[PDB]
Amino acid sequence: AMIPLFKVAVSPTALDRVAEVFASGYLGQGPRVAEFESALAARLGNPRVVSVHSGTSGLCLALRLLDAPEERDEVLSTPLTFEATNWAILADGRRITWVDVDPATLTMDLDDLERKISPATRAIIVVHWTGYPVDLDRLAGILDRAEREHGFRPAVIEDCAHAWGASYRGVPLGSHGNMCVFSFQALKHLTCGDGGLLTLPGDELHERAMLRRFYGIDRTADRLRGAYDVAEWGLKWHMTDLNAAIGLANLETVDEQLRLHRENAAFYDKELTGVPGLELLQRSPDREGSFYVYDVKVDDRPAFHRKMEAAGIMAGLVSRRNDEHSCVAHLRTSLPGLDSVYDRMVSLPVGWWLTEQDREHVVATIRSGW
Amino acid sequence: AMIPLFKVAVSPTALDRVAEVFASGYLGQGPRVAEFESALAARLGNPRVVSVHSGTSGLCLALRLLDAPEERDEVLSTPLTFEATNWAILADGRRITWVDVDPATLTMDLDDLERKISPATRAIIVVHWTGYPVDLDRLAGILDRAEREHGFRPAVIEDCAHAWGASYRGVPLGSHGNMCVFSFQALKHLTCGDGGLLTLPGDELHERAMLRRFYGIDRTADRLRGAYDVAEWGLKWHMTDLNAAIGLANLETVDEQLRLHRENAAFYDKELTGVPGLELLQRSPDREGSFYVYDVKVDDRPAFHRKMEAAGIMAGLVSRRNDEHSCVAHLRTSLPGLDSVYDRMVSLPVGWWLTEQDREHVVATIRSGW
Repeated sequence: AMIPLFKVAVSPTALDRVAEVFASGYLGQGPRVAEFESALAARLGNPRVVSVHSGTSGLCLALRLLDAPEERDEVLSTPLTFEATNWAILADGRRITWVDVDPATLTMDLDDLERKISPATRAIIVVHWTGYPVDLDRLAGILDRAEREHGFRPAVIEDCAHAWGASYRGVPLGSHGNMCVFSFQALKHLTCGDGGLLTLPGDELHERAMLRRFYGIDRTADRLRGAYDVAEWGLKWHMTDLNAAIGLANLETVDEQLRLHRENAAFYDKELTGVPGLELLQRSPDREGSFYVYDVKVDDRPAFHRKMEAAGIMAGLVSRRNDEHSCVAHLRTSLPGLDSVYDRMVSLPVGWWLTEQDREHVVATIRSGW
Repeated sequence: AMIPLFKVAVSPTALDRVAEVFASGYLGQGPRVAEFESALAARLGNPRVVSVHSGTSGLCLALRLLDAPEERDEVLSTPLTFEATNWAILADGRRITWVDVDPATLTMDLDDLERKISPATRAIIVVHWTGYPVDLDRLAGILDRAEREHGFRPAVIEDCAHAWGASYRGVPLGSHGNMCVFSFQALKHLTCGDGGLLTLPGDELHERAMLRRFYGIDRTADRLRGAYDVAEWGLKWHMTDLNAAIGLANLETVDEQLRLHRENAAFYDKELTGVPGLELLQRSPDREGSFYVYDVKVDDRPAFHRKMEAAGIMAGLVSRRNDEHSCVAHLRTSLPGLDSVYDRMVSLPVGWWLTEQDREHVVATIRSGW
């Protein structure tokens, strides 16, 4: 019985909701999308939420919403993320400038970020990697100083794909003044099969997002009579009712599943300290992460991997560090923080599908040495 | 109740197929996608088919696959199409050069096309508008001459969104040597809810398409150990099993529905002759269209619209001509062919949902004058 690192959480009520969509004969973007958006807005405490096709499409739309001259061609991003984060930048026609990783958190090194903001910086994408939030107040201070130095304030987009339900300093992600993109892909906490959510900090961005997620076409307009105008183009970035229905079905139990992710993480916190050759990540008590996976850093990782495999525990990387891909060989730079942890890091199963017996087995296996 | 211009065709067997996907617990791109691709390949007679998220994503992927220098920044396209065709060009970072419309067919004016091919021409997107195929052999000859003149041969991408099941000179669309993009959006002939198909004329393009439709990530690789390399980036352009299951269910009856589209069109051809103020489009016998809608051209169209509305018949435009949108005001050009028909054209319901009584009602209403 292999314990997986990721698992789909699809409610046995999803079929009932999909049946409703098929029976209605309306499969497009309609009342279920509206219902799902309303439900998400209430949970988030941000009314400005825009459902989208995927987290990836949400990131593409967020970048498209930026108003800055083309000469501002740089987007700052870390390579320790899923490729979507960074390929969205390339698809937006911009150049990636890599920011290092803080070895203590495995999220963006904000000292390195501050050093790399330049007059060419149009945006910064920050990833709440594996569900652990970035220090958003510190980030805001960095931007305050950058604005005072350069005369403009680079936009921040928060990639929240791993961080449904997370909060920082008593405020849910989505409400810290930056655009945020959540993912409802099959393996994420809340799934629509595929889907995402772009949240906006203000009305102008909200209104532009609603338009540009469907070609810039106002869907309330009389399209049969050509009585609409596309002010700004967009693509097919919206969510439809088929996927909103699945999301609605999965909302019922996502909180309990999050609670289990967090309970399991707390168990590992307690039981994996004092293991020679294993280092835990120290998480700050001023925020609440979502633990998409549970990261540790180990000595002799090849032996650790063999140990996990033999014990039927799936353990490893979420992705290859993106700066190593040959498609971006021309963008390589020195990232010593990431270098110092990349051969040590390993993600462990921590999700709702872990029985007490499962999580005990993970801990017992690790404690028997490798 | 009103006779609609478009209607969703979703089989009562779709729920059974979706239940299968949910029961498998695998919602990603997997065995149903493979099954659907195999079925489509057999129908098309082209083994090189790549399922994608939507027709729009198929067009975006096709444009990314092009090999041409940045100074070839021009894509030739007509504005008489759905906005996706042209917004894909803008999202690709290119410049649209509008091509006029042949008033006799409402598809691209190929004389105007040949005049507008230039040293900057990167590609040509041709749209089989409302289901009627473009003269692809003539197009190939134009490109032969362009290649002689410039040394490069601009690529053609065929937008087949309206033309599932269409053929030209005895050969199914998808097999004329150009990349083709089909749409399986809800209102299209064959629907997956959302989905599309990119077909390729050669193996190299096929292999690149299969990689780039999912971030450039080889899905057979060991991602847990970071044992993969992205040679060329992509986005989340693929189709997943939820939508492939719906497409599989809808394959059963799409042929009969197509037969009805064609039968209804033939009925209109026969019964709408000699109507004062109404001009039919003359279609060539060397090809077989799919009649997404049935186009005519009328005098005093505002009165014609009021007549249709009062009779409970939905009639009008599929889209506003795209060159009128303010987002492309800088690209306006004189298109006298399109100008000569744009205030006259009207699309009529012609699909499988038309009863004999419905189509007789359409004909009787039109023949009674306006």
